[PDB]
Amino acid sequence: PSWPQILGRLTDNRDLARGQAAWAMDQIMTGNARPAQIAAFAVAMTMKAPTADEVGELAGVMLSHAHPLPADTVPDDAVDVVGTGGDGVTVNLSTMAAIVVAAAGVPVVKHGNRAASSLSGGADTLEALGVRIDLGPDLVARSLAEVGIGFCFAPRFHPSYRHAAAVRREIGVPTVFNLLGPLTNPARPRAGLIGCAFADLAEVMAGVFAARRSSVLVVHGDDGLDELTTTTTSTIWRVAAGSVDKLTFDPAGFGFARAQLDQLAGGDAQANAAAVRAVLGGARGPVRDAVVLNAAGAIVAHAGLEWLPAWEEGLRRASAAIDTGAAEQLLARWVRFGRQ
Amino acid sequence: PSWPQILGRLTDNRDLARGQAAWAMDQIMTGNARPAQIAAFAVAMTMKAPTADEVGELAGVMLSHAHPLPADTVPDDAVDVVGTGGDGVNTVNLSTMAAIVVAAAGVPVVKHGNRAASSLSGGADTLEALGVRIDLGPDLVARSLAEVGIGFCFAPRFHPSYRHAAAVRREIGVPTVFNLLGPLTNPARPRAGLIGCAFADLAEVMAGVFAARRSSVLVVHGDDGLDELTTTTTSTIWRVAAGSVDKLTFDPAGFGFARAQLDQLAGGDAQANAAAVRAVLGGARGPVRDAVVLNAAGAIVAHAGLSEWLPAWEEGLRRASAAIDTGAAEQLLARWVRFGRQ
Ligand SMILES: Cc1ccc(C(=O)O)c(Nc2c(C)cccc2S(C)(=O)=O)c1
Ligand SMILES: O=P(O)(O)OC[C@H]1O[C@H](OP(=O)(O)OP(=O)(O)O)[C@H](O)[C@@H]1O
Ligand SMILES: O=P(O)(O)OC[C@H]1O[C@H](OP(=O)(O)OP(=O)(O)O)[C@H](O)[C@@H]1O
Ligand SMILES: [Mg+2]
Ligand SMILES: [Mg+2]
Ligand SMILES: [Mg+2]
Ligand SMILES: [Mg+2]
Repeated sequence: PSWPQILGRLTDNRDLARGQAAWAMDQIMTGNARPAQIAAFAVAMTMKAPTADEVGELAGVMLSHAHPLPADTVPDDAVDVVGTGGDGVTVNLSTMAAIVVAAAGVPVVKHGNRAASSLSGGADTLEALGVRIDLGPDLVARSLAEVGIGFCFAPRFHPSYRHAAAVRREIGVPTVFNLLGPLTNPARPRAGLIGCAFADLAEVMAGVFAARRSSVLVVHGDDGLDELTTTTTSTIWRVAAGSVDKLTFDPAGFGFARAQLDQLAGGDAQANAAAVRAVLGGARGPVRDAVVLNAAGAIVAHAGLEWLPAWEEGLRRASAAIDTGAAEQLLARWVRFGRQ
Repeated sequence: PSWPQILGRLTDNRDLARGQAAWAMDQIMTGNARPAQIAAFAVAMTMKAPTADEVGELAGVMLSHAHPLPADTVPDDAVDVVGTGGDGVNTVNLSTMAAIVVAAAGVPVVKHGNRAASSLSGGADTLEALGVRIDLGPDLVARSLAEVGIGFCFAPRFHPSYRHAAAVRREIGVPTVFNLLGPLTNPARPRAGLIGCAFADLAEVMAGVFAARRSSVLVVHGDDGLDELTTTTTSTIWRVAAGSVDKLTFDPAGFGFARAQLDQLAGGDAQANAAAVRAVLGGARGPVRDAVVLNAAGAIVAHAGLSEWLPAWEEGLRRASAAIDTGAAEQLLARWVRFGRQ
């Protein structure tokens, strides 16, 4: 195996052989790959049109180098709530959804990161709320048990990935690496709500989760958002029993009104943090509807471990988690945990 | 203009706008591009399938940064003989040998060259072994061409700013659009030449660049895989003339050449390849001679195109053969070596 071999096969518009993608990623995750080599592989992989197997191999190598949590500290039915990002458009729907879902009794372990293209990101907003994001495996495990939620800071759990992260910021363009985020949660939850900004690559991610036999809903808003949108219909690749099925989704059937895309606008960590306190404070509006919708999506995924009645219960549990104030309190206990 | 803009448009598989490829190359040449950005741009440009316009812009930027030769020192009918390389076949240095023969036939040759990348010995390496001084500067290369009839432009001496792209090319290994630039960026800027291309899908692109320059060039690719006019089989020739390109297929059998085996054209290190040159110029008959005479003749046909197809090849094959048989080629090499030590 070598760089000329692998890179040459891609430029010829051919799919890689089994195991070649793994080799390339291991060279990167061990510091035996110069930036030039990293960039060439990332671009070539993207333009060739990657397969589920190829992307699956990349994520597998990252997890094998990642810091794991202590044995038997992660529940069997833990869920993730995270997106690829890079939609170009907003408030932190995934982070807000995560708090609600956790408060509803579903164990959540988020694997997030700072912003890359947006004015603010998930981890950035959590830091602005006083949450300690840079905790080690032992403490993340304690947090999950004592609070009901844990946050895995990618740079701390994937320290060997820093070389690849540097190259990404230099080339600046979206690549296959932009898909690896949701696919490399070090806690390894078996369920989650996974957003994808790239419509022509969502089916691929769904394939990767299908191989792991996970219960996941890969979602893409017809308006382009990497979330379950309320401004129009959405596409959903439901993953269950290792089987993917493509379906169109419309929340208007449940009773959600249509919203404009500007009504879901956001800003910096300070402004987005305020949007979190507002929604968790019980404020109604288009932002709330987006959070409840996504939170329900994560609960439907959790249940996958009927279709319509699952959404009804999901929407019901999500709303109640907010209105009782359980979501607001859970956040407070999350902060106090870090200070102790 | 920015890297995200350019790289984004290429990954979406769209052709660039005017000046974008040019902006990209200038950033690389001025040392303002990160190695990762250089690699991303090279690979993206290749997989999209580049156009004659785009490849043309890159070569234009390189030539603008290159060291020029003095004014009115290069004949208007000077020719080049050089290939992309990277054919993956370790052969004797046919372009270099052919270049000497063409020069000896009375056609001024100014050769763009460099050391080997994948092979054991490149043109520059072999010339060094023969005692030829390749490290000459602009003023001295012009003298050589005038006094000897041939001059050698060593790429890194004339293209010092290309060094950033050079280091990246070696780190990634895979061939890209950058592999096409060498034959396209001869600093003497000859209006004719025989250009070898190892990549069949890109040969038509190189011909488009020369056509835009209104040059008389034969872009050649052996159907066996060589970046030369081969003797083992037919060869695909993109005939560039009058701003137009015409794809043709050349068959040496039509001119009484014998089919050879590729192993007969094999080479080795610098010391070995140097000896191979002395053999052919010495008048040794065989498959290597036939290859050199054909490529030499090809360059003469391109030269005549600056002003009939079959009749031109006939005349071309006469002058190439005669250039060796009279010993002019052997004499020109020796005088070339003496010039360096003087
Ligand atoms: C100054 C210069 C200009 C051009 C080239 C080239 O490869 O064409 C070049 N390559 C090169 C050379 C000759 C020697 C050593 C290292 C390199 S590198 C690390 O740059 O590839 C150096
Ligand atoms: O456009 P970007 O610059 O790439 O930002 C998108 C953010 O969303 C992703 O995580 P996550 O979905 O969990 O954050 P979210 O709450 O905003 O959705 C990603 O980690 C980014 O932080
Ligand atoms: O190492 P490679 O990448 O495989 O290329 C072999 C040689 O051919 C090219 O020039 P040129 O055609 O002028 O030299 P030549 O006489 O051998 O043909 C290149 O500059 C190398 O010197
Ligand atoms: Mg998200
Ligand atoms: Mg999003
Ligand atoms: Mg050659
Ligand atoms: Mg060659």
